[PDB]
This record gives sequence, structure tokens and C-alpha cells, in this order.
Amino acid sequence: PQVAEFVSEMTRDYGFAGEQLMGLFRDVNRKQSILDAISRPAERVKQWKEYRPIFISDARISRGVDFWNKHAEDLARAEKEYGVPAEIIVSIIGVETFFGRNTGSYRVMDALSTLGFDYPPRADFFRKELREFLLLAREQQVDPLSLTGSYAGAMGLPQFMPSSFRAYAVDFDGDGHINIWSDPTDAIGSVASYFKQHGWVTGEPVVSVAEINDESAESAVTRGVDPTMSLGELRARGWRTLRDDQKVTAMRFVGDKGIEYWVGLPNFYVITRYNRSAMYAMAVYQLAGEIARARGA
Ligand SMILES: [Ca+2]
Repeated sequence: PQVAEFVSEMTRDYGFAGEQLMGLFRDVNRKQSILDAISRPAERVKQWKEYRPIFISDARISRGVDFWNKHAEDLARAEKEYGVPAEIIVSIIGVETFFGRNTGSYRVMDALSTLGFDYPPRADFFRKELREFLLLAREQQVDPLSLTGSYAGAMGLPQFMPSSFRAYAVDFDGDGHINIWSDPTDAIGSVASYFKQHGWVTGEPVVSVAEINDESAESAVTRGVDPTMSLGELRARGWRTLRDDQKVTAMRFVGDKGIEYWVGLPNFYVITRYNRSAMYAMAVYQLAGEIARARGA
């Protein structure tokens, strides 16, 4: 019914053959397990002390260094062309999929159709991503049922949503295909492109350890990841850490040895564009640091 509607829209607006599409959707399955996963209540709070070691592990650093050893030239080329550190690219791929170990259990078509048609709270968002998916599959001339992703439709080594693939992904080995699923070279350039296009500033720092004077300084801790003040204003609130005329966020983490205070600079905010969590972005940054250290970068 609404499927027929979506199909009419793809036919009228996007130039798709109605019959070809209906044949496609006959093969698509509704997955109850996806509706359950997206439905889940909030998980128990993890302190930084619990969250960090999920990502900063012997195995994850080892596999990251291995990934870099294997893709060293591609990584140097992406750093040069996009002005984003190699270690940040490697870290994103390590955090998202463990360098291609865990790239999602579903056909993208099943996930996006299940959510687009059968999950009211976010049906519009996923219906849009379904349309973007159909467009990218046509552009790349690949069978739409051949591509995998997470239960929420995120695809390949870097877990790009379909809309991000179309906006930001690149053919980084010049073969005329964009394959972020099994071509690490395209994945590497695609992550670098995403970061440059979300405002990464080449050569600027990302975070700084801080200490505070007084309990009153805790009032400046940022709610969420959007900055509300300059670093100079944050220093006036009693934080000690950099240029003062930049917008920063202020973090208070419960770490392995006690409370840690951190200042997030604009490049930190760029990382949170990938996933809007201060802990996520700190794990990406700290994992990048450890991998770069092991590489001698
Ligand atoms: Ca390619």
C-alpha cells in the first residue's frame, strides 16, 4: 500500500521503472529483529572507565597498526589530499567495524525497508535513506540486494549511511567504482573526504587535559557536544589547560583513576559529527594517538 506509494514516487520523481522496483520489493523482507533493536530502552550508563577499554585494547591497537602497515601509501595519500591525519582515518575504521570484522549482519534493503515502512517514530528519516540507497545502487550499477549494513542501514568499513555515501564517499583508487565494503582504499579516502567536508582544520589540536579551581567551575561543563563559549571564557570560569579565541567544549569524565577534565577544540567537535557522543570522540582521538605512537608517526 504505502510501498506502492513509495514506488510511485520513485517512478514519477526519480525515473525508476515501476516494474523493476516492484520485483525488487517482492524480494525484500520485514525483519522483526531490526524493529526490536531500534526499539531498545537506554542502556545502563557506562563511565569513561568502562567505555574506554572497549575501544583502547591490545587487539584493537594491534589490528590498527596492521591495517596501517598494509595501507600505508593510501593513508599517506589521503592525509596529503584531504589534510586529515592518517591515524584519525584508521581509528574511525577501527571503532566502527574493527577494520572490517563487524560490518553489519543485514541486507541494507531489508533494514531500510523495515524501518522506512514499519517504524513510525523515524519512518521519514529511513524512507529518505531508502531512496538515497536506491539512487547510489543505480549510480554504482550494482544489485541493490547485494549490499550489507547494520540494522540501521550503515554500510561497509566506515559504516556510512546511504545519504553520506552519496554526499561524501569517493573512488580513491581510480577504478570507476566506489566500494566502501571490500575496498579499503575507497574506505580510507571516503573517511578523509567526510572529515574535510565537516570542517576538520589541518594541523590544529583536538583536545587538551584540564584541571579546575573550584566546584563552581563544574557549572561550565557542556551539556551535549555543542560549544557555547570561547576557550578564554572557559578559562575565566576556572579551567586551566592554545588560542583563546576558539569555541570549545568542556568535559568531566569518570576515568580509571578518578575524575578527568578535558577541553574539546573545534576538531573534537568535527569528530562528534560522526557520532554525537563526547566519549565516542575521545575514544576515536585516543585510539588514533595510540596507533600513531605504535607506528612511530
Ligand atoms: Ca574505487
